[PDB]
Amino acid sequence: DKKFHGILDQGEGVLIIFDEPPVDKTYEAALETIQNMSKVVDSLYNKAKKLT
Amino acid sequence: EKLVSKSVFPEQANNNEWARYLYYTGRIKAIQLEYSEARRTMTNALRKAPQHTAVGFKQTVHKLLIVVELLLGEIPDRLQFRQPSLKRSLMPYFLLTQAVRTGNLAKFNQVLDQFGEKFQADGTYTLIIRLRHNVIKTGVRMISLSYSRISLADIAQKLQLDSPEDAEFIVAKAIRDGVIEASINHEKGYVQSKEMIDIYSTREPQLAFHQRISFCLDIHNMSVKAMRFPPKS
Amino acid sequence: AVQKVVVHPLVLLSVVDHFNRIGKVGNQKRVVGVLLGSWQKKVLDVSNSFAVPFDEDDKDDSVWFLDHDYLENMYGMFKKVNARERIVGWYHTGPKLHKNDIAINELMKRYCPNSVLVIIDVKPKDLGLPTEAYISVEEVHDDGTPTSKTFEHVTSEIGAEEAEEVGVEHLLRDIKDTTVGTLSQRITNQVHGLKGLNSKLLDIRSYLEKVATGKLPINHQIIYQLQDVFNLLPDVSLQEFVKAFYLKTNDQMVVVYLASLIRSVVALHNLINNKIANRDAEKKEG
Amino acid sequence: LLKLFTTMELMRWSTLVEDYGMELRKGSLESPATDVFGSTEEGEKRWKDLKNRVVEHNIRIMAKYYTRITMKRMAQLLDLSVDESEAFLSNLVVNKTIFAKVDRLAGIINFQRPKDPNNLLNDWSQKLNSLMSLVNKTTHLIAKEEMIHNLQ
Amino acid sequence: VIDAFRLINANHEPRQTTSNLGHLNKPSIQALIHGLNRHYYSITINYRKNELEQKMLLNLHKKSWMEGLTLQDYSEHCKHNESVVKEMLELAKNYNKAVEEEDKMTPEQLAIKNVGKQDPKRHLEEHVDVLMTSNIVQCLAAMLDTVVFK
Amino acid sequence: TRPANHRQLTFEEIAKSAKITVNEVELLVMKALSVGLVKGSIDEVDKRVHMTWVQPRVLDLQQIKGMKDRLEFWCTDVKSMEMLVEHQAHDILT
Repeated sequence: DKKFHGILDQGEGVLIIFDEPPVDKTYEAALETIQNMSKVVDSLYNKAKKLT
Repeated sequence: EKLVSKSVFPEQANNNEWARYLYYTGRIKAIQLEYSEARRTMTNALRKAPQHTAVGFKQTVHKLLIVVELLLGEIPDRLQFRQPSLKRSLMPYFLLTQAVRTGNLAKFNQVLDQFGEKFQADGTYTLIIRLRHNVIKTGVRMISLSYSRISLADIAQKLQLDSPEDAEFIVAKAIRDGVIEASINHEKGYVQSKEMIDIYSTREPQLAFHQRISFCLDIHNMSVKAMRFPPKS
Repeated sequence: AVQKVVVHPLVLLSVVDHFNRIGKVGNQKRVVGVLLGSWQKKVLDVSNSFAVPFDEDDKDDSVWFLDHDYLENMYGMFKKVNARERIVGWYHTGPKLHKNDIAINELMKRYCPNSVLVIIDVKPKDLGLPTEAYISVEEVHDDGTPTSKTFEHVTSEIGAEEAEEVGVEHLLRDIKDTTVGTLSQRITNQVHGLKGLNSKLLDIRSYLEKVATGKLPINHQIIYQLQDVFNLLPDVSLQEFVKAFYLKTNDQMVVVYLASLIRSVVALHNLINNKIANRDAEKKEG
Repeated sequence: LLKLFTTMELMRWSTLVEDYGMELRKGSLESPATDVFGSTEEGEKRWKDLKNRVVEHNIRIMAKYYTRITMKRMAQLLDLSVDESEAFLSNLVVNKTIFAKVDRLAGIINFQRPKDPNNLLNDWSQKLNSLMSLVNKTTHLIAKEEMIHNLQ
Repeated sequence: VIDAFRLINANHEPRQTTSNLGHLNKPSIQALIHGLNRHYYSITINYRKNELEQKMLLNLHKKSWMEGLTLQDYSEHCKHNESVVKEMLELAKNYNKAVEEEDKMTPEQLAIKNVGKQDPKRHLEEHVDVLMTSNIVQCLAAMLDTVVFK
Repeated sequence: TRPANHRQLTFEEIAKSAKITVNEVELLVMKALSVGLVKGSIDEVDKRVHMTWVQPRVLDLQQIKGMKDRLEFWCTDVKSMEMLVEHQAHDILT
């Protein structure tokens, strides 16, 4: 349920506790921008039909 | 091969010519034992082929790609096997991939005997014959992908082989070939898979991004030089 | 204690004019004068200045003369013309500190207790600011024992009002090159910074050569500061530092790559539009 | 006693009780004692609180100096059992007085926070800036020395 | 805006022309209305300078050397990069929307289309320029420091 | 004495040098840090001390000459990088 950041190590009977920055928030924005510009390039492909 | 090695293909060539050249070079490298380069070049060829037309070229490149991927020991994606254009043509190769995945020499021989003539017609019978004997490579790849440390007896049991000596020899061959990143240890008798290195901390991302940055800058420069202002004519 | 000294461009140009006129008169090497200004809670502001008669013997560092009667009269007139400016310090164009400077500062402290000296090099053979600010302070030693009056550095910068900025920009039609982009971010820094660092290190090397050969005696404080510098010099082969450097570089190159992709798509859009326009124009003309 | 508690060095409860144990508790006729540490239950509680203060001071000092220590050594230096030292450190960490991480399996107490790449690069940049400032100051001192010793 | 003047007596031409230097200024309408070339005449202003004046004027804007090599807090740098990329995402959405137009637009309507409305292409170009400058400068400064300081 | 790049002493070495048992090394180093002679940290788990700064001391002329040589190396590196940047970016900065 993500109450605390940690992981269990069975067999050894341990509980590891760590702090994590799971996401960058820059890579995600870059990926979304890449998708949006893929759509833009698709629109450019459509517009280039007038050249033909 | 000699002509390809000694001649430098023009970089400012049409995408169709690039597709043809990539297909032929991949064919040559696949007939020789350069499966990795063949797969790379032929993926590039299929990528560069025209989107709508060139149906036959797409079928040919797809068949060769299926065979070379099977030889390398991977599993081709199933999406290409249901496209309306490449549906009926690739059925024998679909069955071949099925047999390779669920490795069974009975099924493989049945498929080969049935569609023997079409493989000859399409130009992949010899490669399929090679696959028929290097099939186990796929099983070893799946075992390496799944298990972090397995015993040679267990590998023999999973690969339906004879005494673990044959399994050890096969695994050593694969490791030398580079199919699997693992090390054998007979003082205990198990194969241990190597660790996964942190690729980001390495300089590799810098190299990839530099390549792509240079490509984008070249695209912009050439797209600005392509401009024409004609009123002074 | 002063945290910063702001010297307006009019002060610098007035210093240059004073130097030029006294030089045209002849037989002089350094010029001296007063720095009228104002205080802004530990951030000084030097706005105006006026010349003051001054002479010195080139051999004796104890025969110098400054006309404080003229200083007082001209200060009275400048106050009558602009009340908000009060004496703040003195300036001299000598390339480097002279030995009479502490005495002159003691004289000027009777007009400004917190007097600030500003040396303006009117012939700068270097790459950097033309103003150096010093404040007189008592120095207590541990082995040097007698407490002497030494000059302590204070950060100095150049600022301007709106009229002064307008005038300077108008007059700067000598060599104008703004190029605020990567070009200026490469010339105003990087190259300039490395050249200045090389100059400072060369000065330190010259002093160390003189000390080692025996022209100058040893200064334990300078040697200690050099030890601290060489200790601060970091190590760049540590695995942790290398890994962090690679991580940050990868992030920066990600952003750069995305920007370049945007640029390429915009260029393609422009090419398509231009080709459409040219084809349409040719069709219409036909 | 004030100097002992202000100096940043380890102190021992046994040594404190030996030296100041009687002066601050029973007192002497020349300097009478105070009700701070009397024989009543209030005084007993205050004595226990002083012991806890000594332990906290020791932990703070061994956190100012020390990147990693073992639990056995921390107990040996605090004059308490391993369990008691662990409880004390855990209470301090929970109350947020000091930063510590206990690796019970290895018995290690880590006093250094995680180092982000941003933090490492910022430290390197700060070192470079300090180096440049020191170079400038050294140049100023050199100029002063040359002025003083060069004219003659 | 500065000019120099002198008067004309009650007389003919006020001055003699032995060159083109005088007739290069195109006197302003306001000065002509208020009496230029009728009660007074202008004189060209020139800004001859000496070497030291030139050098000081050029040196005014020069910054300290350490400022050039000084880096920039990496937390702040990353935050700025993140903010600009997040903005570029929405700008890319709007750019996709705008590209679909420009075909259903009158040749005159296009000019007034960008009046009171954001221009995704222009903003994307500006953001690209700022990001490229900042990141290139930071990387180059980092490498230069890495070598210079041991 | 130890070079700047290692500057990572060990408990046994300190004990041998100062003629004290390994146990008192921690207290000795802590007293040094408290007084302000040296700056660093103590890692009991690995039994090491990471010294990052020792107090300045008076140096003789041979050591001054060594400092001069180190400055020579540093200045050579600075000049090399300045020349590299100038040559490579002459196109944008003329």
